[PDB]
Amino acid sequence: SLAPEDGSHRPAAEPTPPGAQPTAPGSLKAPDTRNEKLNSLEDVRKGSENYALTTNQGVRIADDQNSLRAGSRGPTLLEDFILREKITHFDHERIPERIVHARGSAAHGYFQPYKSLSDITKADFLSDPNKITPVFVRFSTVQGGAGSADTVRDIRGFATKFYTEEGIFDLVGNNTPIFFIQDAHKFPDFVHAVKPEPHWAIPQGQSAHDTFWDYVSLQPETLHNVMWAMSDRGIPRSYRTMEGFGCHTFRLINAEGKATFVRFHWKPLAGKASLVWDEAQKLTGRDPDFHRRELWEAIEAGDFPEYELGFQLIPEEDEFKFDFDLLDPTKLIPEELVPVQRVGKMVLNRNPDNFFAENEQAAFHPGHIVPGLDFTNDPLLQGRLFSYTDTQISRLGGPNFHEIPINRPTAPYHNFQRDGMHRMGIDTNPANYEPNSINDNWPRETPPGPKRGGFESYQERVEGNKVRERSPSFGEYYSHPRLFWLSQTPFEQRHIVDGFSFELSKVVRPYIRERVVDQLAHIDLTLAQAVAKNLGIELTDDQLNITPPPDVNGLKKDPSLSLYAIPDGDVKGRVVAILLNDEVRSADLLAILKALKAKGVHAKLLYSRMGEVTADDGTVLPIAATFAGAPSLTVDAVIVPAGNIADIADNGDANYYLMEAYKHLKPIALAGDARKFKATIKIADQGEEGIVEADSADGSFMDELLTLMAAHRVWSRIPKIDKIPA
Amino acid sequence: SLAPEDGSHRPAAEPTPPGAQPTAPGSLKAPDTRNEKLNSLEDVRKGSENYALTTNQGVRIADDQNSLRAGSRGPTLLEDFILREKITHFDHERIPERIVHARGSAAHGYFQPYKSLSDITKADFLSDPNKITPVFVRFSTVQGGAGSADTVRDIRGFATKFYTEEGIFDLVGNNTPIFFIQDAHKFPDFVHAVKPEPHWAIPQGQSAHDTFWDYVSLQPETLHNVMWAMSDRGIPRSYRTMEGFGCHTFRLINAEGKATFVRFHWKPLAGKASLVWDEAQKLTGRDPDFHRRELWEAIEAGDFPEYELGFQLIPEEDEFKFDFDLLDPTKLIPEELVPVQRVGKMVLNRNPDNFFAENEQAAFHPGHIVPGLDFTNDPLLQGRLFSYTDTQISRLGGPNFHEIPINRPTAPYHNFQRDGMHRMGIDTNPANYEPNSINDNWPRETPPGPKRGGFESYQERVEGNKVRERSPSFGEYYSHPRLFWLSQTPFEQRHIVDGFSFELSKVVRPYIRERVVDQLAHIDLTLAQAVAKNLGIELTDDQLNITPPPDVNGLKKDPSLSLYAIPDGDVKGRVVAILLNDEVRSADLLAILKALKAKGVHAKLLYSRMGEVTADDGTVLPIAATFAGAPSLTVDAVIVPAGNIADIADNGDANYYLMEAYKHLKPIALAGDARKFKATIKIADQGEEGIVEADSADGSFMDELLTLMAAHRVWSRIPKIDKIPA
Ligand code: HDE
Ligand code: HDD
Ligand SMILES: [S]
Ligand SMILES: [S]
Repeated sequence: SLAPEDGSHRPAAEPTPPGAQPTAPGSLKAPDTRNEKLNSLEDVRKGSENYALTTNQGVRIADDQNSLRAGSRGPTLLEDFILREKITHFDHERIPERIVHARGSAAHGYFQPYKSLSDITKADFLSDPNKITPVFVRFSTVQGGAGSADTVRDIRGFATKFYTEEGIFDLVGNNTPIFFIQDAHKFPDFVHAVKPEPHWAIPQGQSAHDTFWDYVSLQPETLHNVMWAMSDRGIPRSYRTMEGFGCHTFRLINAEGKATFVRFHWKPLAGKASLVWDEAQKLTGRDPDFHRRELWEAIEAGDFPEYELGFQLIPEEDEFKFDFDLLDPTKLIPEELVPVQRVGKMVLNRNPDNFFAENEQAAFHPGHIVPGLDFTNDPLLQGRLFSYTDTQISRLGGPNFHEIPINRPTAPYHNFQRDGMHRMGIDTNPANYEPNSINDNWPRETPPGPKRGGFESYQERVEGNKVRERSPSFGEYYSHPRLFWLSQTPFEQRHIVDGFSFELSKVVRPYIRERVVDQLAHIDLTLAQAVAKNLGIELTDDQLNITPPPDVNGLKKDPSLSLYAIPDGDVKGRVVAILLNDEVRSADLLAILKALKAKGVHAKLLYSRMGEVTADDGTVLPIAATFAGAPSLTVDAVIVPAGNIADIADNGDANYYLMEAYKHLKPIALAGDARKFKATIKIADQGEEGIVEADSADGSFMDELLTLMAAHRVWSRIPKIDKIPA
Repeated sequence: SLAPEDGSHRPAAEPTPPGAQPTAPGSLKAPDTRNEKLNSLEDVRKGSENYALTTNQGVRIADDQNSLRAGSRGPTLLEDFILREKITHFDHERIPERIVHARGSAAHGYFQPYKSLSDITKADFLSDPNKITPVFVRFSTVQGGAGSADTVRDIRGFATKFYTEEGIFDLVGNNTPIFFIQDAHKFPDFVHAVKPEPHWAIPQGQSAHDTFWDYVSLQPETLHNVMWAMSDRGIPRSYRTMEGFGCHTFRLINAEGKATFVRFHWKPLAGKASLVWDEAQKLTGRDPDFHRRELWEAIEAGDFPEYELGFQLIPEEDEFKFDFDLLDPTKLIPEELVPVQRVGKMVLNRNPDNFFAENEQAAFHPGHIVPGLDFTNDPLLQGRLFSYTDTQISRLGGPNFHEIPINRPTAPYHNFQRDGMHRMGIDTNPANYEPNSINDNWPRETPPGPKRGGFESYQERVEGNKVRERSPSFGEYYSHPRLFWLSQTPFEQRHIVDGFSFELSKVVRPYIRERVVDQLAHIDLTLAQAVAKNLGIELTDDQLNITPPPDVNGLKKDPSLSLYAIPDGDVKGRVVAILLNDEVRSADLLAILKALKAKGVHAKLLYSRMGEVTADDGTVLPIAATFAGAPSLTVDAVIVPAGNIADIADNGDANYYLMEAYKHLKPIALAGDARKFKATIKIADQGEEGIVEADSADGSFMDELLTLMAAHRVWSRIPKIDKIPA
């Protein structure tokens, strides 16, 4: 017995806030959280307590600390099969990572529609508000490896596996509504351009390098999704606080056979929120697992990630009524033109047990649709349909990847396919072909119908010659970039300018920088000039006179394109650093902690060492982490209570904590003599917006602080930080 | 879509300083640099200029921008074989990464011995000072994935493939002289404990988590290599500035059959140098590719990484003469007891062409020895011999991995092995077995002998029973940790204390921290007290009374264990940041660059935007990067020349740049009015050791700066950095 006698090795099986307990496998942390999929995995879950240590063949091991050798200092013997089985399994642990979205964090949960959508789709999962569909969702970056950092600037993946009663449906989306390229044939060119360059395999998790911006400069179709990636969209605060999109027009098909064009949306019920660049980049160093960690701990805390599924619906007759092509995945559909209809709610409420088995091996693919859904001729979507089945053959070792437990349907599956590597199912059918008489032709085809029918494609009219040709309707590249630009707040525009500037600064060949600046001048002159000024480049008279592209169907902005123009803040699940001193005013801390708790805001108590400190009244205060151990990057706001401030007034890390939080536009609250830190961050005596200060933490001090957190960051501070040495 | 007329897309094929040109594949950068191995790869190097784009089948492609579809807005057709090949190759690009050392950076070079070693070994590559052996070296971290960051705290790998005339020899070593564990059977337990924890796959690139410290607290044999990891050895400045070691006792065998025990060493000719932790950690976010990049740019610049191979030699009769067991890989052999004998020099002078094909697919394995070398019964080495061949079967796809070009011997290979996946060699031999008469028994066995003989194992006597039992002589765990601790300088010791304190503070279960502090009390009470204090732990009376372990054969310390105790600085290849203003004093910059050039020290010119600035005399100065884009983390020292200092005096980034450099102990030099920045880092008028200052940058000023750089960091400044908020 190596566990501590007090049982402190084992986390409580109850919701607990981030940092309060060690983290654990989902089925141990929350054994009573269940759904049909999670229950169906029971046949393969393997425990441990009270069991003997064995080989994989079931043979009990006596000494798992030594190899068999001739003499205790002699050579290891080949007959040591215990050693070789153990080292063999280790030697073969790794499987190929995903070609893109290799870095990803996943969780189990459930989806339910608000009402039956039978008038527009026969999809069973959307037929009944009392129908609950288990889901497994993986969120991801795009460029970096499985061991790359979370808070890079990149697009994010948002993939949802719906285990429906009529088959698996995978909605394989991203956190922006468009993609960089129009035709799947170019996907290896684009991906190779953004990925580490092939001579030296640099840079990881970054588009800030020559080949990416070379490609963009030569391929103006890319500029729309580039605008999104250069915006704070590219650096989300949390997977809980980004939007999701299904990227293409698909179709819904109802029982009567009518097709409706649809684009899919996920609205984050925790609101939209992003980091700022210096913070996100520094955070890849201080905690490269910050989003994986945050997702896991939100679920352990009961702050379940929730998202509302929404559809933009376009009648077949209106296919051609927009300035842009509905099939062009570089174009978005503005919500001012086509609103998002709410459809239902997804809640992610349990972590996996084993990350490799459930996360790394999960396979999502947008061809996995069900009756009630269908594709369109979007030529990026079209090529995706080939890729996501093909790539599993090496990634997951063969064509039986649907038998890997996470991937299995909960719906019945029966057919005449046989064999392949790793075959698990033992087929008893006398027949392995159809038509057959020897098993009365079972399993049998099923006519399409209103429910439980076989899949039949919508009979879309095709007409044209066999051509490798881009549609002329796809040949417009600047108006959507411009619509996005004009829809952002002035601070968001500034962050976009700074994103392009920083990235182009890492492009070693200056002519590539110049060429990208020329493209910017085709989108918006102000944008182009500000990026130019940062790069020491002067626009030509010609560039200064490029006429801007047309409005999009008469729109000069659409505020739904902004993260922040329409407030949607939610403080629950956010976190506040509390900077302790060795004699804290206990009445301040009582008022602070209870106000945070009442709003579901977490706290972490920090100090200059671990262990404990004692408050003015003798309360013992446990310390979560040191100032350097848990940097302001990791929190949403900072509170300093009154007390013996002289203890930390000259601590460089304490001061730097405030300067860093200040620079990144985070709310900061100072009570009593903690106001002496005003000098550190240069705050006027009479105060400033975004700094909460009072004689004590009572009265309106916590409300004012929470009000600031609800608006996420203090954008008004931007001109003040410019000159801060931090 | 083409190259600029001015040819600026293409790097000069001549040595150039870091940042002066885009980096490039080795064979294009340095086409005249050759060795026998580099030439033998010419069969598979593929160019590109003037060639038509084709499928893999050699069919020319007319339109690589589009999928074949029925109409230009129609569905993609299954007959588009050009799309499917392209997409299929892309879908299957990734192979499994290495179970450990997945993150690594490699280059080509050559080795030659200083003198014939035929008195001690018949190994052909050590037989003649004029026989040059091509090498391919890969440097690595251990825990993180192939997309994890370089400047983590971790052991580093240092693996060298020697392409000798008598076969491949791989010396597969690390940058510390021991390992954490004694028996290979435990390798998967230790590696699982240090790797990201299985439920949530956190943390990447870090031992700072509960399972690693749990295993260490329970397995005191690990404490020696833990001490090394917690010291600054865990965070090297560069692969060029760390030591390498072979980890085990091997044997040299001479022509007469005499066995000598040997331990291998690599001495960095650029000297020993490491980062400090705050710098290392922050640099994983600012440039997760820093070591990869620095290695590549050093080779492009002509600062070729050079290492001296060295042997510790122990005669056979001396096997039992120390107070530790020679075969125990948790024990080092102190150089005070057994000196390193210099054996020869290795020079890395060319980068690869394609990182995947040459670096990622390279296979190194310490069982790849040649006649003149042999093994010992080290029980860690014994089990490694199984693993490095086994793991290739999944990683490199089968038993023909030696036919992957980078892995091929330059020596002849012929044998009776046939088939396997992706078999390249087409054997014409009528026989595939021996003995055979049908091919007169060729290829034939070769008796052993002085040179060009067949491999025969040294006939070591084996006497003992078949046991799984650790040798009693291995059961001592504290004396080597202690010898290491006592050999460090006071600042090195502080950094070790801080490493343990930082790491344990991230262990969530407090009993684990306590158990580790109890282990530390068995090594040294001062160390144990200093860590305890940071964790808020008080040692018990019993802990205070633990008898320190014995000296190691009479040694109180061995200065060769310290990175810094004996000066060995080499500034060539180091880099300085020069912070520009909009009217640089050209006379200062002239003297600065001239002095740096004389010692082979590089410069990067930084400013608040990109583009150019013009000096006082009209000289146009291109800007390498902004203050934010290339932070003081990435350089060895900072110089601020005179001129229009008002331009940058109030720039927050310029000020921070000096605060960060100062905090990280780097030399700083300030000329003329740049002395105004003294106020940001609180230097008194009198000056301070480590800050160079004068009216202008002259002979004296640059000599002083260069002397400081030869000492790497300004350790005396440590007392003054607590206070700086940076
Ligand atoms: C709409 C959201 C989106 C878009 C437009 C694309 N990806 Fe994705 N992708 C693969 C291929 C592929 C192609 C051929 C295209 C356009 C032609 C896209 N992508 C764009 C893949 C290589 O087959 C992929 C890698 C492993 C795998 O199973 O499939 C793949 C991954 C991927 C994910 C991750 C799913 C997961 O396992 O977590 C996501 C969210 C996307 N793509 C979205 C996506
Ligand atoms: C019995 C298991 C085992 C043990 C005990 C060790 N190794 Fe190992 N090592 C492996 C099993 C392994 C491996 C699993 O076989 C790897 C990764 C896959 C590879 O080809 O080999 C590897 C890779 C690997 C590499 C990377 C080579 C490259 O660049 O490709 C290095 C430098 C080392 N090891 C160094 C060491 C040192 C200094 C050890 C202490 C003596 C050591 N290994 C013990
Ligand atoms: S998309
Ligand atoms: S080792």
